[PDB]
Amino acid sequence: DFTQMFYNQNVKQFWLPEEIALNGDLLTWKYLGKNEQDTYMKVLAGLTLLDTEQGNTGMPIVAEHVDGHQRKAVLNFMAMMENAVHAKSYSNIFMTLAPTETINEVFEWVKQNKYLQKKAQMIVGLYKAIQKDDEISLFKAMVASVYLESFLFYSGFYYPLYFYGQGKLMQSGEIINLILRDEAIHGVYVGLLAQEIYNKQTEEKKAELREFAIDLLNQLYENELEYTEDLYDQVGLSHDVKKFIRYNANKALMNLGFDPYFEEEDINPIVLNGLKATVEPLKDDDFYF
Amino acid sequence: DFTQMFYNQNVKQFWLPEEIALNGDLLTWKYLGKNEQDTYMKVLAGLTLLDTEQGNTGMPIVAEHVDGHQRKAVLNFMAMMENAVHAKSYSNIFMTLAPTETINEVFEWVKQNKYLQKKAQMIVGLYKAIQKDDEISLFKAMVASVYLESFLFYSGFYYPLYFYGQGKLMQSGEIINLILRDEAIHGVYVGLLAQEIYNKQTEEKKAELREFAIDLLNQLYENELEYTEDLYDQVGLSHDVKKFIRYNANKALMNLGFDPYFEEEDINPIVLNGLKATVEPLKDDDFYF
Amino acid sequence: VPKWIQLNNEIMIQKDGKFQFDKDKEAVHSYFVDYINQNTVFFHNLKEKLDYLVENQYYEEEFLSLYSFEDIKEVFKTAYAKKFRFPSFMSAFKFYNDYALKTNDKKKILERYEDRISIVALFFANGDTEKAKEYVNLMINQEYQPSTPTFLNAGRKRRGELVSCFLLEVNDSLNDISRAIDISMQLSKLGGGVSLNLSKLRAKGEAIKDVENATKGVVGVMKLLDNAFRYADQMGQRQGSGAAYLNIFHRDINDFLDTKKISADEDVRVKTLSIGVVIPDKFVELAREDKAAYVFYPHTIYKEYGQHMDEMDMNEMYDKFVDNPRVKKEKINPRKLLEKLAMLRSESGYPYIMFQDNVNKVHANNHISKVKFSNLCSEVLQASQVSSYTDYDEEDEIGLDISCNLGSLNILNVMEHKSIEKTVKLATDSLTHVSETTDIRNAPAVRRANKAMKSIGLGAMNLHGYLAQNGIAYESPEARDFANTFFMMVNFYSIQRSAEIAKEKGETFDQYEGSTYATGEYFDKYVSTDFSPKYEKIANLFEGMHIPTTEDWKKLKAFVAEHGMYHSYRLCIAPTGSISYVQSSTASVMPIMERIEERTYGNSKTYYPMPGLASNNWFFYKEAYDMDMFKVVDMIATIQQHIDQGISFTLFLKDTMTTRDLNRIDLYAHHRGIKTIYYARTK
Amino acid sequence: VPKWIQLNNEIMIQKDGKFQFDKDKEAVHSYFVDYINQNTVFFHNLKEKLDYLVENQYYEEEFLSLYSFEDIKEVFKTAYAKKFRFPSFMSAFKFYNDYALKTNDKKKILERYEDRISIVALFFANGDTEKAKEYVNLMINQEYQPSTPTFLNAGRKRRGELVSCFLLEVNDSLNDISRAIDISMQLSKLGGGVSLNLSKLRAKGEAIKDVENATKGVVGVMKLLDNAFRYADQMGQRQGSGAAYLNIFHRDINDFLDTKKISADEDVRVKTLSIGVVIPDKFVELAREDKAAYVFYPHTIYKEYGQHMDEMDMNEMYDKFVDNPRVKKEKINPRKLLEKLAMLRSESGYPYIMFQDNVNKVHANNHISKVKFSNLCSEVLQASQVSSYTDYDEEDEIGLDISCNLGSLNILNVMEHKSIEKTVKLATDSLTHVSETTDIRNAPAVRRANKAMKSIGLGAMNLHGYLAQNGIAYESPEARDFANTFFMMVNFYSIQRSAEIAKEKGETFDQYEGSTYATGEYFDKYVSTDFSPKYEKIANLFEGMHIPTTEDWKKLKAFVAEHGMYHSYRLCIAPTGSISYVQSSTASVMPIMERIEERTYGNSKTYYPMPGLASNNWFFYKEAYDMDMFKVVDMIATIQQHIDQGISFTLFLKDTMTTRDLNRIDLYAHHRGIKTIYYARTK
Ligand SMILES: Nc1ncnc2c1ncn2[C@@H]1O[C@H](COP(=O)(O)OP(=O)(O)OP(=O)(O)O)[C@@H](O)[C@H]1O
Ligand SMILES: Nc1ncnc2c1ncn2[C@@H]1O[C@H](COP(=O)(O)OP(=O)(O)OP(=O)(O)O)[C@@H](O)[C@H]1O
Ligand SMILES: Cc1cn([C@H]2C[C@H](O)[C@@H](COP(=O)(O)OP(=O)(O)OP(=O)(O)O)O2)c(=O)[nH]c1=O
Ligand SMILES: [Mg+2]
Ligand SMILES: [Mg+2]
Ligand SMILES: [Mn+2]
Ligand SMILES: [Mn+2]
Ligand SMILES: [Mn+2]
Ligand SMILES: [Mn+2]
Repeated sequence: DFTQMFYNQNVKQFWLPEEIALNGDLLTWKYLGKNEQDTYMKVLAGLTLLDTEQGNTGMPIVAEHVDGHQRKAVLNFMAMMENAVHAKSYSNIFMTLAPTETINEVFEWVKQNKYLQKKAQMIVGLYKAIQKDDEISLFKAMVASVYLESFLFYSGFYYPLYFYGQGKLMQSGEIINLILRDEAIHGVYVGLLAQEIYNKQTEEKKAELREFAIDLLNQLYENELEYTEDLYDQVGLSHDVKKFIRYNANKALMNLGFDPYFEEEDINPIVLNGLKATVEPLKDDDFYF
Repeated sequence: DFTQMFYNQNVKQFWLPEEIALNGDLLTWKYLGKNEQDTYMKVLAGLTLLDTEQGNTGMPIVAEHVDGHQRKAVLNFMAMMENAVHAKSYSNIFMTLAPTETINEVFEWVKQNKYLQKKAQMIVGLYKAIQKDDEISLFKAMVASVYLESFLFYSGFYYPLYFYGQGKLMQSGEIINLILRDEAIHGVYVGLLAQEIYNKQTEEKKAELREFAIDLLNQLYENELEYTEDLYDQVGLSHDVKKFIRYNANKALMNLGFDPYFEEEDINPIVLNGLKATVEPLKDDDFYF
Repeated sequence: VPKWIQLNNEIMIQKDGKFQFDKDKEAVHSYFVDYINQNTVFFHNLKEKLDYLVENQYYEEEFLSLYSFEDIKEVFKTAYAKKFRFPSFMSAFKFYNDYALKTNDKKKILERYEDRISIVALFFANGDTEKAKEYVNLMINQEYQPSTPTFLNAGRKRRGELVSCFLLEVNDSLNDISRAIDISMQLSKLGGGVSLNLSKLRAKGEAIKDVENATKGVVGVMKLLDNAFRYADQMGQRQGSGAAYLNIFHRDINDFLDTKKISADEDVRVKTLSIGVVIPDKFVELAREDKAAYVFYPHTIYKEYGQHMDEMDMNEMYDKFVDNPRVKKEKINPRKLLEKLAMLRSESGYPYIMFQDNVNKVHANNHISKVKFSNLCSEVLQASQVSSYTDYDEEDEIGLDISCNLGSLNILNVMEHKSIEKTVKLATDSLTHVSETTDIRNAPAVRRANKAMKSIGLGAMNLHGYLAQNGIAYESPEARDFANTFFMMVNFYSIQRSAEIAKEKGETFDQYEGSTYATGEYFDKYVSTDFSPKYEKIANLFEGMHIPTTEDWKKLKAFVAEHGMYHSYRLCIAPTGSISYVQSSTASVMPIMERIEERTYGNSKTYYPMPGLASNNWFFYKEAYDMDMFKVVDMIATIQQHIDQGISFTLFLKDTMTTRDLNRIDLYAHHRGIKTIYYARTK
Repeated sequence: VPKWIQLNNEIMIQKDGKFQFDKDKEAVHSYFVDYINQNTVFFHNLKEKLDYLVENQYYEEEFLSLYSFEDIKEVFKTAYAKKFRFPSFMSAFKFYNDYALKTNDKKKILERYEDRISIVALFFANGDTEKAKEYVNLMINQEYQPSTPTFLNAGRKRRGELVSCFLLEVNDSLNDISRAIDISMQLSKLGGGVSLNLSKLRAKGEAIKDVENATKGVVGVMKLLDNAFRYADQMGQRQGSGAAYLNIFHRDINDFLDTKKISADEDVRVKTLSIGVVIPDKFVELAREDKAAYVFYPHTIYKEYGQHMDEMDMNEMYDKFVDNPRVKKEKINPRKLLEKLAMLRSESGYPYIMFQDNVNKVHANNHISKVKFSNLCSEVLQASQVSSYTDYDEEDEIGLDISCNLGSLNILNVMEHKSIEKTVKLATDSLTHVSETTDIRNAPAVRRANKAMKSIGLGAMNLHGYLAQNGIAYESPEARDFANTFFMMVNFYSIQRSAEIAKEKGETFDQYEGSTYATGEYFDKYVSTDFSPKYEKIANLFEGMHIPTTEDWKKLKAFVAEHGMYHSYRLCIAPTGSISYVQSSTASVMPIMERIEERTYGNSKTYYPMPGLASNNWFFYKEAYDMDMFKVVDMIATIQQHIDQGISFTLFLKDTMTTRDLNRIDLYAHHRGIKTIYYARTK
């Protein structure tokens, strides 16, 4: 009921890194404090590292196990955006703002970081556990994918959106907004594929899959809180970032056809500003009465 | 030395079938004989099948086994083109020119056609035989992919080109030329990757790989002859198409770094005749001269 | 949720296994004691109300100036003396949401039902206090209901046009096509539904001055008209609705139909323009005999014969077209075309089907022109002459573009009051007034046809309501007998009123002398056949009323011969979609779609039971989809034999039945004399 | 593959590291030895040829009847005495595929180049055999080239109009919108490109008869116009081409621009309707100072002031509009709007940019009207008055709709013959004749403005070809010096011919007395600034020709004061798409896009080197994309200072440059006095 519509929306959102000139960001970058520059670098590396997993494994593995030519095509298109567009865009932002040696060090740090690794490996673990012709394991991986696309990225997206909403780092913020817009539709689409599997299950199996999804969400959420304090306490933003994580967790759940887990909260206004009847032949004698 | 330039070429060649309005072909299509329309539909259906498998299976699987994020980005982009752009374009052509029943019948015809099933069996079999960290199985699949890109498509491409060359079906022909332009660069790129693996081998191993490549080519060739006769005898063109596929077989071998195998022949001259921007904000100094 | 909303939803909460219909009444009370009376604007007396409505550009002062204020007060007092009460919540809701006059900001209610009826009656009477009181008594008793344009807009300054439907003939020229687009936009701006006959336009692949394969066919004009109707959408309030009619013998008939296929490309698909197909008896004969038919290129026929293809009889000229080498034609399978029509109607309810020979075998004005197409609701069937819109600085030859004023008799209220004659005559007078005060300054053919034809449409509503509330099954022969007698009475009194108006004004409609009314042929079946009820129950239903006999019809025929007829067309049965709610009546002469209809308004849901639905008449209110469409066709043909124009006949189909069943229903309708078929609504 | 096509493709084959340009000449011979002569219909004598062409409805009898057969034969002999030979294969191919008269079956050639030139000359002279011979010598020397409509259709019975640039003013009414759609259809039927001004139309969300949020804006009108242009496509020969111009202070300007975005929906995007934006100096000042601008609702301004927003000077009216509470406006960022314009031009080359104050600070007929918009090619800049098309049977107020007459001087051929004066005067006479013989019966304002204004457009082409064949870089100051001198002489002789025609006929253009020609202001810069070449090379180029001095300009000013001027407008530089091939010339005054262009016709590939391209002048034939756009702007402004109308100025951008560079080029064009910017072609 939905793949051709998503095909259309995906292909009409096509874009390339070269379209946004990045050099003019240096005019606001130079005015940020060390903690602001440090947080931005770390957040950016976090997003880059997670998105690489999605391009190399997450999207291609789901495309491999999903049946249907049109679904495979949409999924291929999404994988292309991760590897050919998003990955180049993140690299471009980095190369503009930091010298080569600084980029290498930030990636070394974020690669060793406990909270980034915990979530990255949890997601990758579920992708590696998909078994041929087993729709339960596929569903679990789709849940992981939706959580990455619609939830885990957002502790990171917060900061570029926060600057973007203030008139700072506008070129890289525009790029991030385009990336985020792609991840949103990726999350919704994979969510619909997961609901299709979920709806084929018994009531007991459904309850079991719901428990899986909520348990996974809880593990990721508790690690996100730690990840958040680790990055954002030094710039005083953690309280507001936490509200943004919960709001996006609720969107991820809704993508999977589940009820919101967290109470509704208002979001930081600066970040908001950034954001056929049967054919039967006539048999004759139907003309006579 | 080459991936970056292929990346740039692939992304700059990006297109969608909807860019080309097809209603202009309606009259030249109406005017073709029943034999001509039948061959044309079947030819494009055979192409659709090849692109379906190249997009679903061939390109993603090669992407999985090839090392390097940039090489993977090129292969992922090529995969997307196969199933999200190329395979879909044929349906755009079908939906314009043909009634639903004729479309349904031709897709049923691909499923039961023995030559089309044989060529798919052979090519996809080699893709699915790739073993992780086994460069020889990967080479064999890359040879198969080059043969699909640079040889097997051409029994199909002949007919749209033959019409384009006579000023007939020129909108459909424009789509086909764009597809052909893509496959030419896809065949070169995969050819270069295959040569990388071949060049790592002992002379004895190389001799075996040439045997594999030539045996496979001959087996595919013999099947393609029967396929060509089956499609083209009713339009009187089988001998001409055969010359064309031999010509392109030599190009496939050359893409693999091998000498031409068939002698040169005169190709129908009609067929030969068938062949966002980056944004910066405005500074206050740009308003004064 | 509002209290009246809860009371209305309490209907479906069954008590002792029965629906709580009486709760509906309670809802209306709530709807008035909590919303309407609080949201109404009250004045010290009627003088202040009228002055406020006049100076604030709510009312036209001209029609009110024809009466002294004492007469207007007497008319309003007559309206309020009936103490009219809405028996259902949905009736009052529909009136006060769609027809009651509100303020500029739409925060308060300025017009009650009695106020609206009084204003409409005063507009109708044109200075006659007694006539205004007669109209007030006719409308407050709900015996007669003016159409939605007339009822909503009469006497209003910010009003549109009182004419509901307009029919345009499009000549085969770029000037005529552009003029048709302009007139369609102008009439959609006025709020009326516009129907255009595209049968004169030459097909795709025809020559425009010796360069061949140049025309875009009727599909390009269809796209132009679709964009014109999209642009002119009643200032964004109601979506612009247009209809295109094409003869089935037009070469573009397939492409025409392909505009409504759900798989059609965007360059062909048309979505805001309804499509209708005009089928002569020749096409049905060819399909019946399974002989391959020929669709024709109109321009070649016009070049060879000097007349348009739809301007002459296909039953006598089809063989000449086929045997003529200078006429271009394409081979088609008429049975395949019929199956395509059935499939299209199953998928989307289109096209409208107009059986041209069924229309023209009883058409009284064939001398003026044959009926070549219908309106947007496929019930207006009148003679039209195409206009020759020439170049700028050149005089245009203005033809006749059909336009009639709609008004419906409430059958239950008319027969309860035993006032068929009085209601019919007063409705005819009101429709004549609406025609006389209609002057459209941007549609010249429409204006000329309104002035000359003087055509009106007097419909009927609550046929199924009356039959079910009187214990008569809609499919029963007794129901058809009642329809025969009632509509013969309606036709008799409409003809009598038309002749009386012609006598009192000394003028008939243009070219009346060549009509079958003047020659007496129209009255043939009325002077030889008796239409009195054949069943005792129906005769008892008609007690207290003088049913015209053959002698009365002979006297009426002599009266018409002596004095003529003022109206070329008098009776047309419109669908009567939303105004049937206010009258507490079933829509038109069609059977009810459902006994209780659930409609969503705002964030709330409401249930409207059919008028008079109860336990004792639950099964007499049989749903249309459960009914045999052949017996509904029989009913519609029985009514149609007494209606000079057509009837908006919607087919009600089940999902189980095939396109062959739809084709059989269409062919039985053609066999039984059905003039037009409106919709194929599938459950 | 034909022999001539092989000889043409042999150009790219490099011998001794050089392109075989001379082989192209051989191709021409083959194209005439193998194809043209074989498929050319020959007659025993010219009398038989003329009789066959007239009788078979190829030619018109009227223009040939003005001469005796001896005079026609003498004109044809004068045409054939030149022994003209096409220097390149593409010239002959383009002529014999696009302009040469062919039989109805399109397999034989009835007209050679000399035959077509003789027929056009006989049509131009209107009965004067000596004037016809002068025209024949002008066109066979290829000094002057009538536009594609004039060159193709002159003297042909089966023809469109000789004018193909039409500018329409659309008033803010449904009647005016429908009339604009009709006129656009009629003019596209004639084969003309139609430009419509939509600035007077009220924006989306405006009131219609005091009902709020009712107007669909200019985007619905654009959809209607796009459908009309798709329908009217020259009898299915060429795609219907139309342009819509909107002022940048119109509120719909974003939605207007949104019609060209790729992401736009099907109900928003118009595909066959070009768009242009009119940018007053006020918008540029607001963007320069970064002050937030306001886009105004036109109907509120019209209600408050009684005049349309585009009819008054926004420089003095903007503050009053902003400070007026009764004028409704929306806040915008002018720099963001400029960036959006640059981005849209990068994506699709749209919109065209009209710098209103740059046009109107040198406009000679501001008393009649200020230039509010341009044509489909963005080079026609004339005063226009909107028409008030009322309802039916009501007299319309006919205004002025622009339709100028195109014709291009070949700068290389004109200057090598030292015949600037004679060529300019003869071209002016031919353009006057074609304007006088144009009679459009479906466009009242176009016809009225053609009769009154008598405006013609005399363009130039082969500027880059002439400069490159003379060892002058297009971006060099010497090239701008030559352009200044040459176009000042062109303006001088055009004004002299216009004044001579006014003196001979005793009449000027309507409202000439208020023009700057009558007051002598137009000649101010000509009576004070000497435009003689400042470089010795350019002076030697102009050797043998009298260069008008300040005294000559004073004498011309006195002559215009005494006798008036016949043409309201004389000079406009059109793109000259396909006629540049036949004339073996570079297109317009634009620099060449490619040195050798590769084209695909039917089967074949073909190669067209730029005229006169060789190894010696390969460097001087610099491609437009490699050039500095600031120096191209400087050259176009240098030419524009001597052109009363605009110049079709296409920007040539590389894929590397961003929207900031495009905006900088646009702002430098505005600073340098560029009137219009046509296209942003990205390599
Ligand atoms: N069903 C209804 N239809 C129309 N108006 C109604 C309806 N119910 C209530 N009203 C209006 O609301 C008022 C409320 O009065 P209600 O009907 O309860 O009886 P009442 O106060 O005894 O007087 P009366 O019935 O004589 O008007 C009515 O006078 C009438 O104006
Ligand atoms: N380059 C060309 N451009 C135009 N017409 C050409 C050209 N080349 C040949 N022709 C046509 O073919 C004819 C043959 O020309 P050719 O070069 O053979 O010698 P010629 O002396 O010009 O011949 P002729 O006796 O026809 O004048 C020309 O007269 C002319 O009609
Ligand atoms: C101008 C035009 C006409 N038509 C079709 C629609 C009209 O019904 C039909 C008649 O156009 P006309 O306006 O009658 O053209 P014409 O009078 O110049 O040609 P003729 O003498 O043959 O009548 O042509 C198109 O389809 N596309 C067009 O662009
Ligand atoms: Mg005509
Ligand atoms: Mg108005
Ligand atoms: Mn991504
Ligand atoms: Mn993603
Ligand atoms: Mn492919
Ligand atoms: Mn490929």
